[PDB]
Amino acid sequence: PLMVKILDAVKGTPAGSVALKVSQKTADGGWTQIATGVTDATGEIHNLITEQQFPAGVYRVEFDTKAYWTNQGSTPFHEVAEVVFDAHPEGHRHYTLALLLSPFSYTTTAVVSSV
Amino acid sequence: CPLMVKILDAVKGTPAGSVALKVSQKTADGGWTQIATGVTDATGEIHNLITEQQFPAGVYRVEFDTKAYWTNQGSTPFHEVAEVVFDAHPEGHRHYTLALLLSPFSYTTTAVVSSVHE
Amino acid sequence: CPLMVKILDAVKGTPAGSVALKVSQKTADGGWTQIATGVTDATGEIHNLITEQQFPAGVYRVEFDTKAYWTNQGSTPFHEVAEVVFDAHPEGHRHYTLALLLSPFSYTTTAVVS
Amino acid sequence: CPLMVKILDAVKGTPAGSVALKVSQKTADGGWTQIATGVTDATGEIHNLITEQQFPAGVYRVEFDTKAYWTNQGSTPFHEVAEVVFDAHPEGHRHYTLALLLSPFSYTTTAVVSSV
Repeated sequence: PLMVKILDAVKGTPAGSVALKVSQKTADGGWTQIATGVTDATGEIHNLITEQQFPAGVYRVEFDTKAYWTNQGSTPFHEVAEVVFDAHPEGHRHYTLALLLSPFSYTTTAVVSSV
Repeated sequence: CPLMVKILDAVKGTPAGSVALKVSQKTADGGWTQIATGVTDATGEIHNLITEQQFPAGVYRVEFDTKAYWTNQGSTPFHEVAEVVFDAHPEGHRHYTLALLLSPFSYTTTAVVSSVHE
Repeated sequence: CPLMVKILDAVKGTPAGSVALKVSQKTADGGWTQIATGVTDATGEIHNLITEQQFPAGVYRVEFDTKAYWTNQGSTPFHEVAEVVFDAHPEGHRHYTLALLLSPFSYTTTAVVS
Repeated sequence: CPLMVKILDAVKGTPAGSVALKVSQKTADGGWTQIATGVTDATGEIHNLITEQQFPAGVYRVEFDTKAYWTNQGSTPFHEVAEVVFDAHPEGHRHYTLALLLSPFSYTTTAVVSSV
């Protein structure tokens, strides 16, 4: 239900080996970690979480973009890239977090399916 | 397919369906010749736009009718068209995906030339 | 003005006015301390957000309340908030401009460091 | 000034200096006529590109030589050129700023319309 697609805007290829963590907002406004992972060579993470593990609520996906740029030989601006959103996964609704990376800029977009 | 597109609507958070586009190749005299037309499906893609034979190295222009798209959505668009002009290097089984992120007053054109990082 | 913002609305093609934001600084023990808050003017900027005195080297977080912006515009947005997190080296009259381009289901954050 | 540009380099985190551009206006037969050329300064801008008299309503094309820009940076660009094509409506003292965010394999073109 949650997918990601990370692209490297310098190389024109997906951003491989990007570390990320998924957190779910708690009642008191805190966070609980539900999953971690690293993108494969296609800039994706398969079976990141499951349907039951992804109920309605506010989620935060943290992408370790600083490490990605360091490993590519660039010095980036951002310490991390965070994507924070309300999820309503009732039925079919799947979420794709697309992320386009440059050393001093990123674009975060979402593709949300209907039912 | 050597040339794919992926168009997204940043207002709705869905792929941009029914976006018309045309692909042209720059000729020897400096002009443009149209080699394909198409319209995106509901996934924001166009399958089998052109074949390998139709896509030798050269300069290509892909023109997307974004103005009509936004007009149909009931919005007010800025651009008359979105144009993506590039020198194609298909050698070494290199395939192109033209990603386009649309907002009425903005678009982002990105190219993906490998399915994997390196 | 060593920390500036420029917020644009990609739907309307105008700066995004009245966007609430807050600036925090990372502290010794890893938490965050809020050092300023503001609301963008009609030009999508906030003048005199912080002073050089308030902006020593360190990690900073600028949180933009984009959800409220879209709700007010009549749009149903994706993000709860837009967060920009970065290490700052202002120690030298070094200017930071955080440019933010907003759409209901997308934003672009870029930095111009002078 | 009715037509301004602002170009940023998303790799370096600075404005993109020395970017060559050409402004053309669409003619009645669907052709183009060149009305101005220029190169961005260190702030990624071009002052006094055209006058209000030279900018009536109509379709304009601004062509940015991004390929040369990236080639000169020692990078490998995707795009052969960046073109921004739009119908200008400057009536009621509306001015345009063409913002352009450049990366070797991606760019973002946005417009800011202001009553200045």
